[PDB]
Amino acid sequence: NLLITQQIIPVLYCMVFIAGILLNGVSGWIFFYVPSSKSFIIYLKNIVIADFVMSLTFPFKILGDSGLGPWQLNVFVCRVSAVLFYVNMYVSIVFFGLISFDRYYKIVKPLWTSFIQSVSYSKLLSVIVWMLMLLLAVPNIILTNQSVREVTQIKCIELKSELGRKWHKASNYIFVAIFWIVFLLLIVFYTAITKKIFKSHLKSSRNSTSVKKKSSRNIFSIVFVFFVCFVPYHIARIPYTKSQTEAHYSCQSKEILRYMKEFTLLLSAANVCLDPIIYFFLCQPFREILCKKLH
Amino acid sequence: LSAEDKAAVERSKMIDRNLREDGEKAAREVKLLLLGAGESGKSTIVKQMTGIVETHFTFKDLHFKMFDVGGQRSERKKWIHCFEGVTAIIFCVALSDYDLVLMNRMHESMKLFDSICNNKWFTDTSIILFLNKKDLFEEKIKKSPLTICYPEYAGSNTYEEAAAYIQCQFEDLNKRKDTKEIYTHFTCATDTKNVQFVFDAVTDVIIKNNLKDCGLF
Amino acid sequence: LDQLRQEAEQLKNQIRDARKACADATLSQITNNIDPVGRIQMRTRRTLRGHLAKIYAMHWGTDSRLLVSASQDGKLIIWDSYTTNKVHAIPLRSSWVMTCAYAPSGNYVACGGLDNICSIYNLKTREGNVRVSRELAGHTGYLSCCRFLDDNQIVTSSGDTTCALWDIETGQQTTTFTGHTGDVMSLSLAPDTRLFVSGACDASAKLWDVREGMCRQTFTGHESDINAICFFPNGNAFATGSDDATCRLFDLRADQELMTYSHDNIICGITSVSFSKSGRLLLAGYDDFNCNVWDALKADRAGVLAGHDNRVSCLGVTDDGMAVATGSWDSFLKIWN
Amino acid sequence: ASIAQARKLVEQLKMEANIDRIKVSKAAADLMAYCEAHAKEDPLLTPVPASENPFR
Ligand SMILES: NC(=O)C1=CN([C@@H]2O[C@H](COP(=O)(O)OP(=O)(O)OC[C@H]3O[C@@H](n4cnc5c(N)ncnc54)[C@H](O)[C@@H]3O)[C@@H](O)[C@H]2O)C=CC1
Repeated sequence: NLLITQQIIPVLYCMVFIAGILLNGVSGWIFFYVPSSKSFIIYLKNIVIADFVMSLTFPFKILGDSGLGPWQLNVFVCRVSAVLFYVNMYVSIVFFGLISFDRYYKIVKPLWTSFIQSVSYSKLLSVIVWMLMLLLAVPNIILTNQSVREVTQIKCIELKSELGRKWHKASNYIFVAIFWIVFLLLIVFYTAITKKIFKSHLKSSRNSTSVKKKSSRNIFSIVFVFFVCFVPYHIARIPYTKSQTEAHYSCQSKEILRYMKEFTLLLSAANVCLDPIIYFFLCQPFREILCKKLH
Repeated sequence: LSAEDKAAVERSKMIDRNLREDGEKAAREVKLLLLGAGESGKSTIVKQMTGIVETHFTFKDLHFKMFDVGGQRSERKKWIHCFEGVTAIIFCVALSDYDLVLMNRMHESMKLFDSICNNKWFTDTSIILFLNKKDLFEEKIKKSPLTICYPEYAGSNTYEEAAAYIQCQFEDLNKRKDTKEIYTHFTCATDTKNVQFVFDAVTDVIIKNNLKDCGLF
Repeated sequence: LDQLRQEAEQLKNQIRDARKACADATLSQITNNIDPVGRIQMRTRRTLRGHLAKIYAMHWGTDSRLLVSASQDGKLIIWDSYTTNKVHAIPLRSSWVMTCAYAPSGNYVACGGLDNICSIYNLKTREGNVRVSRELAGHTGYLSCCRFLDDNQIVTSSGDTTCALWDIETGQQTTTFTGHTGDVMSLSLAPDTRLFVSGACDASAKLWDVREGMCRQTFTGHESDINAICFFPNGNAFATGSDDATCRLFDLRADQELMTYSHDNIICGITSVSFSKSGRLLLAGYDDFNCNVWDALKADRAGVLAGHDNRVSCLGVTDDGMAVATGSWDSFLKIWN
Repeated sequence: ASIAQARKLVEQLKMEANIDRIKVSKAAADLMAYCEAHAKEDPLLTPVPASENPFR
């Protein structure tokens, strides 16, 4: 409409932008002092970086979606800000998966004994994950530098070449499949961790009941936030990408799909705000350093 | 780098690898600080499982190092912090010592338990409380009433009631019941379930510590 | 009994009267005229990493380059401080060591702790591997400090309220010092190695003649256990850090406390004490995760060495005074210039 | 036991009582003079040039 994606969606983006940038800037301030003694802290550091980059991309959305200085704001949001936001979102998703796998490996102590699994050298795998995500995302900014056919109607795929459009469809499908692989792995690993927590701690005492309840609440919060933020987006990202790169088959579903995609992407972006309260806060060294500095 | 400098860097890297391997091996070990009084059954527990007595034993694929600091006879405050990162503390209390005196022996045992449990270095360290000599305590509870140790005791003068009362009195000394757990076992002579109890307690402690290290508890 | 106690009280009163008589002025007013040292801005040049548990002791080499450190993980690491390289890594039979020493010749390293034994390791073995050369049996209490006095004798203090000079070749206590009432927590050998001061848990420091074996002087004033002690470079004075938040500088010739180094903002105890090469700076490690560099002459806090995430358990200064190495409970050694 | 310890403590106090103590002013002056003499040779009082610094 006119008061949904221009007068409301930008406002919610501004709210999530502030409530994410403040927390993630404080978290980046704290995490520079927190040593990387374990892979969990390394992944939390990378997640802080990704969330800060997403929060930095948010003002471009807010403004360009609401209003243009030149049309350069809108074509730039198509070109630069959106690609960085998406690559950082999927970096955050795969790092959530990596955190899930290390939690499974530590708590469960699986049958992968005699195999190294994921112990140490997590900086290298974090770097190769960033490199794979950027290898997927760079063509989506280099190939989208086409002229603007209509100044006021600027669809992000109209600014894209034949190879550009082919790789846009390929990257979306690949990223949706990557998210679903990470989501299945995360569900499996957290189910296994919850099963490991279910055993033991049979004392009906304050400590045992407290540790079971808190661990289960944290796991349920992690899985629920992951679901609510990302599953609505990626169960509707494939149809929306089909709608973008579409032979003529629709008239108005191309609009309800875009509203659905924008709202589900806002849901996924809300994780920049919901991330410190479920991931960083429970980190013992991070909380200790914050309590030492923030008092 | 020169040949000597290259060799020195290679030697340092070999030392680094050896240190990493040693630390990986040591992080899998369960550290158990053993504490108690003179009348406590620490010796019997050690036998069934100069300054510090170190006992290494493997149970159910877990390697335990139990460190007995008895006989140190020095100020605990100057070296107890050396056990700050200990996995668990096994505190032994002789039940039959309720009627004995050095001040009652069990009162001194309670004072030591409260000092160990409520000091700064063991805020979150779990305590396995062994209540030894349950057979002798049951034999002697029929003649010496528990009132001489706990004048406020009002329950029946039976073994079960008195044992539960003593265990509750020791557990009430915990000032961090929300964070620290006290595992109480009634050890005695010819008891083969003590090491299994320690294994279960340290398994619970290890799961808690893993959850904490994962940012999950 | 009563008569002996009365005589002891009279002797203590006479000692206090003599001390008050010889205290005509104070160190603070004599050093009030001299210019302040300013602000110490020492920076971390090296970070020796590789220890995996709390570091309890360190000791510089007489070459001011090699540096031994002891960790609770049962490791005694000899570092090349210039290049950060690890020259040696000795696996200790007991992981509960709380002290370590470096021989002035550099041929041996001492360690010890809760096992009540001082282990002397030979670094210059012909086989190329470091092996323990001696184990000193004695000290029915935990051994808290050891200081090499040449390559054949060593002074070690323990938690049985006694110190001992051992002959390493024979392994037997040549001399025993049995004046302290509380656990002796620190040692310091004079530059001539003819006297040494020991601070104990009885809030007392004692000066012992190594050759005579008797206590020369006793120094009081601290309100809690003395954890660290160090001679002035002149050897005519020493500094003590204790469980209260104050250091104290005592003088042997005056037999009195010259200076106190305390601050209201400091409430934690003091773990390590060392002087700079000139003795103008007094470096003390604290429980508040820092090191304070005081103007030893002016008692002013000249600077703060910060960068240890846990308690600074030990610190030392090189023989040439180029650097200061501080180990901490965070398993890290930091070298500062 | 107690009598022997008390006698030993009395003897030690007597030995530590009859010693030659110099004035605090003289000892403090000597300490200050030692600090002043070695001020130029202390690398921590004044920063050594990075060329001569082995920890640069
Ligand atoms: N997984 C993915 O989908 C990835 C996509 N990219 C690239 O990022 C770019 C973004 O593509 P899409 O978001 O699918 O295109 P789109 O048509 O959904 O919108 C493009 C971007 O511009 C903004 N925008 C433009 N017009 C808007 C309007 N009327 N209302 C609200 N927002 C508006 C949106 O916030 C969006 O981020 C694409 O060029 C794509 O190649 C890059 C990496 C991964």
